[PDB]
Amino acid sequence: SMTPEQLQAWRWEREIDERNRPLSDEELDAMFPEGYKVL
Amino acid sequence: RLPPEVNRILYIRNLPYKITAEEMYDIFGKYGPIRQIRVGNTPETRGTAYVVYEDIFDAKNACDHLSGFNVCNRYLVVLYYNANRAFQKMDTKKKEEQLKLLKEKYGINTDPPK
Repeated sequence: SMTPEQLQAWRWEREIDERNRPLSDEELDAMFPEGYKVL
Repeated sequence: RLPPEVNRILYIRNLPYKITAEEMYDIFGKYGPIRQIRVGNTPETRGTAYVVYEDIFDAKNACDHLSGFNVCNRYLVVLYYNANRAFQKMDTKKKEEQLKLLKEKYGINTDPPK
């Protein structure tokens, strides 16, 4: 059973899955102030 | 294994006005699949852009490598996206509402840049 440090590694894993999760265009559009054109 | 401020969205300043879509993809796309690019196109936004990567590790890589990057007579300034900074130009009230909405709905960090 996972020792304290490998639990940290496992948490880092979960954390980045959330930070690398695919974003909808709606999520994305809301991140932005006026005055930008989409290339 | 990476810092909380890193993010797939890069904010870019000191960008040449004449720069083309192809050149943007060329420059930024070197570090991996580009989700989308948005280029400022008003008096208050020209010379700036947001570049979005598909993957956060590519974005860290681009961000580590592209600040100070020479294109034309210029050196690009590239920063991780930050919602607080991003909505600066809204008067004190509207900025507060907009930030509260992105936090509620999406859970984005809403504090000013670290």
